[PDB]
Amino acid sequence: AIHRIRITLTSRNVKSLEKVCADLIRGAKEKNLKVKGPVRMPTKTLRITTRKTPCGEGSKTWDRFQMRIHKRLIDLHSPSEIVKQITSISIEPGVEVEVTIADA
Amino acid sequence: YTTPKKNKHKRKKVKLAVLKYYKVDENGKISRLRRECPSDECGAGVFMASHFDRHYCGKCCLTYCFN
Amino acid sequence: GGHVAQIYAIRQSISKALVAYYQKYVDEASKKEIKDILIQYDRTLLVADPRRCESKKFGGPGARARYQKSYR
Amino acid sequence: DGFDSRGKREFDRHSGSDRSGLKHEDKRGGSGSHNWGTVKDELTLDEWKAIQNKD
Amino acid sequence: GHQQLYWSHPRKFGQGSRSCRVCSNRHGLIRKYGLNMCRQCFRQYAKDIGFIKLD
Amino acid sequence: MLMPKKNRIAIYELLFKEGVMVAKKDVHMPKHPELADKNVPNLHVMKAMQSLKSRGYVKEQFAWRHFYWYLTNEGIQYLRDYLHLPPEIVPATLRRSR
Amino acid sequence: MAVQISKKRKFVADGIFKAELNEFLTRELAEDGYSGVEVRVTPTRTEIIILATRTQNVLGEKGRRIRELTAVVQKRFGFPEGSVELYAEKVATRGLCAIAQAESLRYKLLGGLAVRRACYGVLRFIMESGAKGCEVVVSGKLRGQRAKSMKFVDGLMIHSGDPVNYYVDTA
RNA sequence: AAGGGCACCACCAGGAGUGGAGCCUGCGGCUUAAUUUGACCAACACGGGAAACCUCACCCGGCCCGGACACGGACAGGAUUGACAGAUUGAUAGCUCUUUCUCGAUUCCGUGGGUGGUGGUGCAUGGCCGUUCUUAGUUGGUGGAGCGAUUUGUCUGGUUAAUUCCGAUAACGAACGAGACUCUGGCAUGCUAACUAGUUACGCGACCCCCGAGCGGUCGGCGUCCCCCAACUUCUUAGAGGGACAAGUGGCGUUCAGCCACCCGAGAUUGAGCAAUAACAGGUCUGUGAUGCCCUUAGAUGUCCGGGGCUGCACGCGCGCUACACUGACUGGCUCAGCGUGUGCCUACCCUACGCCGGCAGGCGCGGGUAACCCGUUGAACCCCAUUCGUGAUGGGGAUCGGGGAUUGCAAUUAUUCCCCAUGAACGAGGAAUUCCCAGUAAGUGCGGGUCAUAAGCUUGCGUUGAUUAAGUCCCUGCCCUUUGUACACACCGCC
Ligand SMILES: [Mg+2]
Ligand SMILES: [Mg+2]
Ligand SMILES: [Mg+2]
Repeated sequence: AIHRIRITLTSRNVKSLEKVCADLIRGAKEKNLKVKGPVRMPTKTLRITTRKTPCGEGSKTWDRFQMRIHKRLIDLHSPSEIVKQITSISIEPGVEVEVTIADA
Repeated sequence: YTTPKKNKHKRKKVKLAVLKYYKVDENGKISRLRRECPSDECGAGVFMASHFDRHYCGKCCLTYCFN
Repeated sequence: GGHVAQIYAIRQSISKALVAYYQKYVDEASKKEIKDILIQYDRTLLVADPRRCESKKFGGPGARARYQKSYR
Repeated sequence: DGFDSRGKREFDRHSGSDRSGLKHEDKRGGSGSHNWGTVKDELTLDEWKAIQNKD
Repeated sequence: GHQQLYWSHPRKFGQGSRSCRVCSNRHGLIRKYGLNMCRQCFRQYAKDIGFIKLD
Repeated sequence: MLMPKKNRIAIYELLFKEGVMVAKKDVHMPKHPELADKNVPNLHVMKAMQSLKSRGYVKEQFAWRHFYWYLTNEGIQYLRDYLHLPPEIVPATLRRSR
Repeated sequence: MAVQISKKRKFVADGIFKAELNEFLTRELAEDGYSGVEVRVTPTRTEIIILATRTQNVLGEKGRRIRELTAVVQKRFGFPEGSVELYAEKVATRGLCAIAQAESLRYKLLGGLAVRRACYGVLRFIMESGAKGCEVVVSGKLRGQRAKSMKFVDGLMIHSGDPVNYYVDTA
């Protein structure tokens, strides 16, 4: 054996992250691995507000830069071993994974 | 400008002649008229300098003074 | 929220809970004749207030106020 | 005398340069190389160490 | 001078211990999220990092 | 520049192992991240590489805060006759597996 | 964990690495028709793709420059040996890359071609390759103190709103 | 010059104010060895500029070459490199002097030639940014007027936030900008789900109960993915979708564009981001291994180190903070947030729970957190409820100053910051003038981010409480358009 695995996915764009979640669970459903629905962690918004001008002169304008980090969690809980079963990741650029055993 | 001090004079090395600070006798008998700095890194190759009151190796092989 | 906001969230949720309870379990003929009393008194009892806030802008203390300027 | 006490020009449209003014005057009507055009232009050591120190 | 005063003044903190990872400047430095980049150093490379302007 | 010979040969043989050399623009860094155990600081590295650039044995590129010197063919044979190698040994960037 | 870094600092670090790698390759392969870089990172190894209009110059004789560039980025970013690989790929529709077209314009201007002659030549090339519109602006001083700006436009050009992000290529 | 139109950086009607007072800060001036410097609506809490050192560019001093490379010298009989001691120096800089060693081709000297510079020029430039201007303006094709440059299109008029549309019509069909678009807020008891979010139900508990309440009440008590040992997504999170279009009704209108009122509805005008043709000799060479030219380059305008300065005070001005009080202050109790940060390439600096000591600022152990897992149910302030004060420069105010104690830092004096005890100054609502503003807005009120070893009276956001007046006008101030005049066209900073 009994094993349980968790795959976390981090990305900056929603469309890619949703695609890699979708085909990961789709492959596992066909593979009769029990899958817990992809839970969406709250999005991290890294906000940096600088000043537009490179000098001191101007009318005091500020530029708000924004960065969004989206996080997902997918749990695979099959009665038998899992790591030897599923060995493909099928990732597109901009998506970072981190495999973790459910004990941690 | 108009600096109050005159231009500082940099040290000019003496450009000494050959060392020759060791002598032989009776057709050749080595006698060191200087000291050897006894640090292991220094070795016996280098000779500890002799001053009017202290002995200091050419490397940092310590310094011994006789009072 | 704050004290006032929690108060309005209380009175709104209380008036909503039993009117939805009546709709679920008894006839809505009774629901309609208690709902018309609620809306005729205060519509905020059954309809949330949409206004929340407004973002602050980079030229003044708040959303719309601007910093004092001088000419001389 | 064209500046204030601070040092700013009291006539910013009076060019202080004899070579150039407010307008850009094109040299020779935009001809010559390195110039704005004109209408005419419009139309291994590690193993070596090993064998060295093996003996 | 020699090896005991050329870099003797401590720089484990303060504005002199950090500089622009792009142009070595020591003013208007952004340290948030470990950026270690200028105000102007950053506005040039902001899109390459991924800091998009949404609002 | 007052590089001791053990430092100079260490830099040159590293540059022969790979024709490239990356060094941050920092005179005050006590040790180069590579060849740190040779105890030659980053200052001696940069001044050594600027002399080769002036002589034309190496070509220099500069990113944000890092040099990226690349060994040239004019500097290939100079490094041969300086470190005394026959014309059989080539840098890893010049030849790999062939 | 403790030896790891928070995801907020990790993603910022990835953007910093991409920006510096872009800038270094801009300063290195500019005359080689450098266009852009797409990096695909998997935990086993990182792949860096150099999109350029001329692969046979980005890679040297017998591929010497590729292994030269891989080695010089291993030493900079501290990559494990063999954990980063660089590919050179020729970009289709070279006339639709603003970076490449602006590079070609600088090459002409350094050669001494007239500004009108060079800019009209590149506008014809962009429209020939197929584009709704294009616009080049050359600003600065030539043969005189006073600076000037020349603007060469043709076709459709939008300036405002979100569609500018995915419809306009700028250099 | 005339005529239209628009705008809370214009007014009207008002709200809070500023200017009046003390202080923090930025300019000017004075003084200085230096008090570095840029900038004068669109400069003056701006250069993310809250400077002890660094920063630093300024002043006073003292080291270093980190002057590549080429040529010629001198040189293993020494080109040269460092140095213990004493003086000398601020210095434990062999910086120099007495002193003898050490280093070994790496250097040194000379001639050419580099190189670096927060040195100058933003009126030599790039890029970026600001403003005109977020106003609504701007330009092709074909056709018409014309010999041309050009013009019509792009307009009398109605309408709109908008040359936004409708209508007249030598124009028809378009393009940019506006709009559209992206993000955000507001509704989904509809969908997909969640031990890093929970909620109901149930099982044990802990207490109040007993008048008996008994499927009684409370529990942020423990549990039911401790995977066999409940279900579900309402609350929370985030994806896909829906939803609002002047849609329906009534009235006005060329009965067109549209406008007003009402119903149902979460919403019948949520805020931003982006933003044209061009101009401003607008600001930046002190952001840059952006950069031309000029200056300097070994007694340096390079670079390092030490100290000082950027704070210095007869005065003037700008942004602000705190107040003048009882609509209050003090004391105590009760009691509710949301943005959002968090342990480091260099890089040394994290958020802190819990216990122990002190009154405090603090100190010491034990952990947790690289994070919806820990801080943290962020027990925030205001507010609410009780006490005292009583119109008095008073228990308002907390400037100024003395003494003491901590914290960071190598370094705290010209006080870094904080804490305790002392003094208690003006200020009794502020002239002429002048700023910002239309709904979760102003205003009161705290909290995060940046700056940061120490740091907020600044700024950037967030939440809490939460209004008065108005649905208009060209009167003031400006801006735009049309007509008009022109000897201007570098375009009134003109010409003469
Ligand atoms: Mg728009
Ligand atoms: Mg007191
Ligand atoms: Mg006339």
